[PDB]
Amino acid sequence: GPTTPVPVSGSLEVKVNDWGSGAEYDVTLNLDGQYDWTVKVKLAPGATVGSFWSANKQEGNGYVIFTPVSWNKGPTATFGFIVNGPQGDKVEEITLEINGQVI
Repeated sequence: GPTTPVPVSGSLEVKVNDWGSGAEYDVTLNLDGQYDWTVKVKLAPGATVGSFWSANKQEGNGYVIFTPVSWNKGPTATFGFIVNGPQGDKVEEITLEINGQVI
């Protein structure tokens, strides 16, 4: 992988399960308090988020963003999103950015 920055305020564990028609992308975040954690996820060449939860999903044209809903902003917030496109990989990459802080 290319040069990746290191997190310095929070934790994040992502999981993924692809079934062809779509792919799952869990994102468990761990914070020591109430921080606005926005997870940006670039989608594959023609991929788009279809199902997500525990976080507000956004769409940056080919990507998507996840933020703490009304109860997922405390010191821990786990959310997930499912993209739809080609079979195998449907998300360019998943980066974590809390109100500007990359984690």
